[PDB]
Amino acid sequence: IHTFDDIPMPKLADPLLIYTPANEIFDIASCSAKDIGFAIAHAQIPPGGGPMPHIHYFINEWFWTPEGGIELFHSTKQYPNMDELPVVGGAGRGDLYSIQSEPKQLIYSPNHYMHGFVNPTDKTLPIVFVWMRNEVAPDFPYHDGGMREYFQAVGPRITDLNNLPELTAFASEAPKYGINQSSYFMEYVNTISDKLPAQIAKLKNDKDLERMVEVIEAFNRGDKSVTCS
Amino acid sequence: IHTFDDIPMPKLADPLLIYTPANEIFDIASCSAKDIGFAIAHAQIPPGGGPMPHIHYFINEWFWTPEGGIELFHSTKQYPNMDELPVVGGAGRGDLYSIQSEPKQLIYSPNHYMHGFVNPTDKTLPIVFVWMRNEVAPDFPYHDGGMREYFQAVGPRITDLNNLPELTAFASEAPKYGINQSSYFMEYVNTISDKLPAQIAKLKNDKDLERMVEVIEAFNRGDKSVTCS
Ligand SMILES: [Cu+2]
Ligand SMILES: [Cu+2]
Ligand code: NA
Ligand code: NA
Repeated sequence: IHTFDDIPMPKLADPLLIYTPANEIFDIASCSAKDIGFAIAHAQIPPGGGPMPHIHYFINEWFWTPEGGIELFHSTKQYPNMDELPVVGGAGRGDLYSIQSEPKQLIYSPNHYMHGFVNPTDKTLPIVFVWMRNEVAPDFPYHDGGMREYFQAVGPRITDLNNLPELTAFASEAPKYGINQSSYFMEYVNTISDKLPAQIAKLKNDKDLERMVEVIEAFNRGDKSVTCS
Repeated sequence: IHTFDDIPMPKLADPLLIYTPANEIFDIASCSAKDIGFAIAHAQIPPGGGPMPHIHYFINEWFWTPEGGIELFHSTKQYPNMDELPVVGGAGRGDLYSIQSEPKQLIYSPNHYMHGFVNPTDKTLPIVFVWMRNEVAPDFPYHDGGMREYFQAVGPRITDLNNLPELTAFASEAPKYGINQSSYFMEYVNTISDKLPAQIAKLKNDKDLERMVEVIEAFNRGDKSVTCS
């Protein structure tokens, strides 16, 4: 299995912490360098937490599970046409394959794959996910993938992690960000199989991740040629 | 496939209509006759609605889908030991098989099977489910399976279907009723397969259903030897 040693978090003067109705905590940063734009969430995922199946059109994504435990779901089919939803009423629901993550495992998921994750354990677990802006849709406004704007719609800001705020979108807002997001687990899903296709297993893009880590570390060193916010 | 012509609803002077956070509407009645105790819900299930996977210990259940459409999930494994939850932390999650229901299809699910259902379509659909009290646990207080008491905990009463009430348990209350109820879809689930095992397909108990329909119809005729409430 593929592992990665560390994905650091950009340290912002005022972090963006988002709390969701699923009681997840997202610590989010957006960064840019001359050649690259991305966003990163360092997340705490309670039992049952995690995103329902969804498909990205404007970013490629990495998931990194420092303690394993998190179960990810991933298709072998790609869904290159955002206008064709994988639902009963239209194109058809898809088949997903589960991944039981291991400590420091790195899961790369390119655009157009259907994926999600859940914490199926009885204890809260960490996960990091990284969105790198791809080459699609020059008119899309968010050069980092829009992670900060997207998540601001799905729950309140945490001004105190010691005193969490009350709760009141995850699905309905999504297409504005080039995401087809399901609102219930079985909306886009025909089957779930625990037999992992080798082709999913092999997906990797360490090169771009290493570049984003360089940017993050440069930012944290005070380097003014990159920015995170 | 197995069908049934009609399962009538007992007409109560004051119906118990329950509204849930999933926006489902349950019209519930409890009945008894000398030989039998049961409860019945005539339900309206919006898109994405339906119960997450669960297992019963004190009732046997029937599902009847007048218009089809509803997708049901069902195990081949039975889970006879209520103390052993089918979770990551303990016994292990289970395999479920999907059923794409047809108009008037009758699905019989004995105690100890894991099951659930969802509306995967874009339109609200009807479903009827019937709980018949089994022979287990003489000290269990609810001679009809406790459907009315159980559902009263999961959402408010509808005093006007034209003006639905605001919303605020489905999982946490369940064991009091001999139900192990999952709070998220993948909590008890390892796989979902769309290849239906013949053994599930063959489950039936028309005899007991016919008896409950007799009771319901007798009640609706004014017959005082049976009661519904
Ligand atoms: Cu994603
Ligand atoms: Cu049930
Ligand atoms: Na690409
Ligand atoms: Na039995």
